[PDB]
Amino acid sequence: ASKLRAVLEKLKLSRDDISTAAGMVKGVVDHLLLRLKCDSAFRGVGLLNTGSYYEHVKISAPNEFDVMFKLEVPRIQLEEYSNTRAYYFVKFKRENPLSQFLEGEILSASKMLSKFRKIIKEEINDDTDVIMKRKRGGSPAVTLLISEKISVDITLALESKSSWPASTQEGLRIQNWLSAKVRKQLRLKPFYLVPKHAKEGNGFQEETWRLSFSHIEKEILNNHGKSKTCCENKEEKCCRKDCLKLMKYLLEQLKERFKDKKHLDKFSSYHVKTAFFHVCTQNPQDSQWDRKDLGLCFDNCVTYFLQCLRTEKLENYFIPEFNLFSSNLIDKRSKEFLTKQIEYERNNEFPVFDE
Ligand SMILES: Nc1ncnc2c1ncn2[C@@H]1O[C@H](COP(=O)(O)OP(=O)(O)OP(=O)(O)O)[C@@H](O)[C@H]1O
Ligand SMILES: Cc1oncc1/C(O)=C(\C#N)C(=O)Nc1ccc(S(=O)(=O)c2ccc(Cl)cc2)cc1
Ligand SMILES: [Mg+2]
Ligand SMILES: [Mg+2]
Ligand SMILES: [Zn+2]
Repeated sequence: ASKLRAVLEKLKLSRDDISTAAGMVKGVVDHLLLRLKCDSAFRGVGLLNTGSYYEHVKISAPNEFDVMFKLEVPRIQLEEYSNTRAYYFVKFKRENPLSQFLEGEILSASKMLSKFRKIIKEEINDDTDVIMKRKRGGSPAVTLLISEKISVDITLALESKSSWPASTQEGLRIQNWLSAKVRKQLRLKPFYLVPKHAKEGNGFQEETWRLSFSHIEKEILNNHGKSKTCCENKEEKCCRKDCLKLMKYLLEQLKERFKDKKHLDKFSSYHVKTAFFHVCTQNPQDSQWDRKDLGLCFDNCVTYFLQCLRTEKLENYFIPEFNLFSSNLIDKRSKEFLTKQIEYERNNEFPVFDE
């Protein structure tokens, strides 16, 4: 109620910073797209705006933007890596502009990402000050910082207008919330592959790509009610986005405060985003997200997240057999540690949110 509302007030974005940040991002992104379009291998590149800024659930400051530099790849053939469900080798069906990145029959993610990064790096010294952050192992992101303030994650994304892979067949369980009609329309849209490599023991399988549905996530968050007029008038202001923002802030704050021994380094905002989509599936009616019930609605979000930690299971919303909380990705000790901290917070009405 009052405490949660006070937090949300604190997390609001300034209309001014949104405006200035937008222009800075546009300038940088427009430059890089222009350069990339010169290269024969990136001719068809195009922009897709994704993540929390464009979903209107960015908190505190508009200082982190996410964009896909998408590139259509006709006639694409996938081989699932190691029954991982989310990671794939990319092949082609019988002049391919991507010829140069092939290793045997296979398009190398690492080869193609490296050139992508190169060109952008090579272009970053040309009206604003932009610096490129260190490459994170196995990440799809090329991360820039503008004016020592605004981070922009750029991922290359292959775009396939084929039907989604078989691994997604039982995902996107929105039928009871957003409708069967909408699920069908959504699954007619493209899917993306980004050069995030599957973990291989201590390293990465460096030719693998991973599915991305960032475009669908954005569409859902910006058209998120059972009612088509959800959040379009003062009588239908649900608390869905408020609950996602609080879950994000809860995790951010816990990560900050536990930074001395880095217990929570393996947890990310996408974990709480995923958990939140599952709670939307469980609670499909707008009446289950009434502004008057902010407290209860947030609790529903927290207790589902707690269940996910304790069962060490958090299914990718689109790929059910991809477990974001597997031992492969996050060790048991870390999940047990966050479980305890979230329980403490829940049991004491979130002291971490006190001013
Ligand atoms: N592990 C992942 N699997 C699939 N998609 C992911 C994953 N991590 C991030 N993404 C996609 O990348 C987008 C941007 O990621 P990012 O970490 O910037 O989070 P965000 O949703 O923008 O939230 P915020 O940036 O406020 O923490 C996500 O919204 C999601 O669509
Ligand atoms: C841009 C961008 O624009 N649209 C989407 C998108 C994007 O960032 C992704 C997509 N799709 C995407 O998958 N990101 C992504 C980035 C990093 C990593 S990690 O494994 O390095 C990592 C694990 C845990 C932690 Cl705590 C921190 C890092 C995994 C995925
Ligand atoms: Mg982001
Ligand atoms: Mg990001
Ligand atoms: Zn709403």
